[PDB]
Amino acid sequence: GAALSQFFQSHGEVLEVAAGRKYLQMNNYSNDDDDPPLFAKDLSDYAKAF
Amino acid sequence: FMNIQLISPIDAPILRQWAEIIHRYWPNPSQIRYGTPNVFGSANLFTPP
Repeated sequence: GAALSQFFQSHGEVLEVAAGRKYLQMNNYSNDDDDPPLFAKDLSDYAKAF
Repeated sequence: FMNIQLISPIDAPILRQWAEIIHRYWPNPSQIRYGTPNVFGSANLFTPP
């Protein structure tokens, strides 16, 4: 019954939850050609796993 | 409301207390004798007369 919609919310036997940030970007990341790709998993929200 | 334990006391303490006070201290029904059924009879239908 705790109301906190920043992380999860229930729709009735189906919980949704905002996953995020498998990777984290540093300051010296500059999209160089030998930089490791992060697969858009450093943004605020890339998916919503239900 | 019909089962008190469903209301979580960590979320709704005042409301849990309100449900609990309703379930404890609500006034109980009772019954009282009147008239006389020996010679007047009675028009009671769903109660003993």
